[PDB]
Amino acid sequence: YLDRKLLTLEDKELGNFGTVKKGYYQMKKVVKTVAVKILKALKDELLAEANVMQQLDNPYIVRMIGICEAESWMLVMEMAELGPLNKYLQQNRHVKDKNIIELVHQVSMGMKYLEESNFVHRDLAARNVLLVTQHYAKISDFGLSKALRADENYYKAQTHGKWPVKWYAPECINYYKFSSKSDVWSFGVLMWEAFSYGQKPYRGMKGSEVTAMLEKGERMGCPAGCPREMYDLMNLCWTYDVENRPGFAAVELRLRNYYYDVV
Ligand SMILES: Cc1ccc(Nc2nc(N[C@@H]3CCOC[C@@H]3N)ncc2C(N)=O)cc1
Repeated sequence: YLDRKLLTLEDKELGNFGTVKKGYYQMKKVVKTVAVKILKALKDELLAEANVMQQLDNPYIVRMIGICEAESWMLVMEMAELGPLNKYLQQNRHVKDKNIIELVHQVSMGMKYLEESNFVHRDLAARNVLLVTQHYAKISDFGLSKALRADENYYKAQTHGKWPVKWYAPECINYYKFSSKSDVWSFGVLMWEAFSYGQKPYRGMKGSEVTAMLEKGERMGCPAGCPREMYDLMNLCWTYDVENRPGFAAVELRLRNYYYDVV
């Protein structure tokens, strides 16, 4: 646990869990710049999110510093100063396609780690990818994440809150089953987002209309300027049948070979 007197918070909001604030945390002889999730049943969720983060250790996943019991419960994390990927790309339209390939490949490496560790993320979107630099992305926001049982390859949802339906695979919507393959679908949407410079997917559509469109075999179009091979990978990620859709090992390898082949 973290001592509250060693933590200082700026009061400007960076971002229903509550708010995210920037702060500084004195660690031995220095200060560390931190991002802090502040709580506005809900106590258990933050401590659950912290318990998932504590278990993960990978260069493409945000590192948690610790939790802080003070005026409210707080999850203290290493600050990713460039912020959410979607917003960055909205404000930086000059970013080159090789640079976007590099960043989504990094997300796929982090997700391959998550899949090996038998964790489902359940909220994989461009808003939950954080940029440490313009060439270094990290996955964050493990508020819906679950550690799968040793003998199971999906989490069965009981709790039916407000879901990020536009990022969810058909099996999550129709049967409430969330697997790593379900995260691969989300990853496809994240890729569409990245090459669309942070535009919202399925613009102006209700979740129910998105579900109808997908059942017809329809999918989002190729974003302007997107390499063909990356649009193709998006379509593979959006394979309707779970057994036919690739896992993250296959997805990361495809991105890795394509990225390394760029001249
Ligand atoms: C503008 C800005 C800069 C840094 C961050 N940092 C983080 N944000 C989150 N969560 C956010 C919740 C609101 O929606 C956007 C984000 N998903 N989580 C972790 C960090 C971090 N460790 O830096 C947010 C906004």
